[PDB]
Amino acid sequence: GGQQPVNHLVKEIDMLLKEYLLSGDISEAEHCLKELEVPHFHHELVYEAIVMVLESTGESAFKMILDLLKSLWKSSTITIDQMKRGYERIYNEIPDINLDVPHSYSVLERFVEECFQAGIISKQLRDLCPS
Amino acid sequence: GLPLDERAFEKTLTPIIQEYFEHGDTNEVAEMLRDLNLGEMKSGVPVLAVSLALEGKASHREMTSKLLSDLCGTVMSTTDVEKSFDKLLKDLPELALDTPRAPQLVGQFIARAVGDGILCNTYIDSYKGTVDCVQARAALDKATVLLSMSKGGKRKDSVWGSG
Repeated sequence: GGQQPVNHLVKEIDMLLKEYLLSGDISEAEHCLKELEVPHFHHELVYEAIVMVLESTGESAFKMILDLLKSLWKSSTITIDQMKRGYERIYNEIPDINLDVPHSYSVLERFVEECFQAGIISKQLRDLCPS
Repeated sequence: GLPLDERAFEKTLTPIIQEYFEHGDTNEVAEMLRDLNLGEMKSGVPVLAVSLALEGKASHREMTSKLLSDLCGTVMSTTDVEKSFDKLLKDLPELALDTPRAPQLVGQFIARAVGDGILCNTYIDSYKGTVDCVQARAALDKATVLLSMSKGGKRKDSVWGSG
């Protein structure tokens, strides 16, 4: 006697991407990430956003995607620990996505290069990047 | 059409909708609707149910679409729902002032209606730039934004039983 349990993962992480994709608004995503009580779980979007640029063709992604994380980091929304694990998972997915001959090395390097320059992650993470 | 005695209708529907969100009785609403007997003012009901749900928690919103689907075919024609959305969109500019998240929710209501089949799909196309209101436009944007999401996971939303 009651209602169905609350859903999780589905209709949750996807929302973040969709909102930024069609609409393209910082605050819209801001309030949504702030909606979640788990800050440690903030690493999921971090990873996903990184995957998008690698699977999406167009400068539109790279321009708005990096801006998304940087915007979150503006008010201390994403934690270094979370961002760390987000990138670490990427370095692992690289060989699986590229599957021999990683031509996306240009994107990979520049992306991490910009992130480091932005001052959001130290050299330790950059060292994990195939430089 | 123009609704006669707008406030008198709102005040009367206040408790009706309130009591609905408690245990979710879609039959209660219809039963009472036939009692009132409305024509063009009939679109008011689905609108108010939506407006109140904006103030309440998100859980109460997802339950609103249930009422719509139940009402349509029983006491509301598919064509009537369309008019209700227009009426709602016009009201949007007002509620958007108090609740900044209001328009974002509105988009979900539209997306769900089309997804289930209680609202025309080309409704968004009909409003494809033919809108001078940015508040109403954002609601139309999110409609596709969200429609693109559960379009694949439509049969995986309800599979948890613990109530």
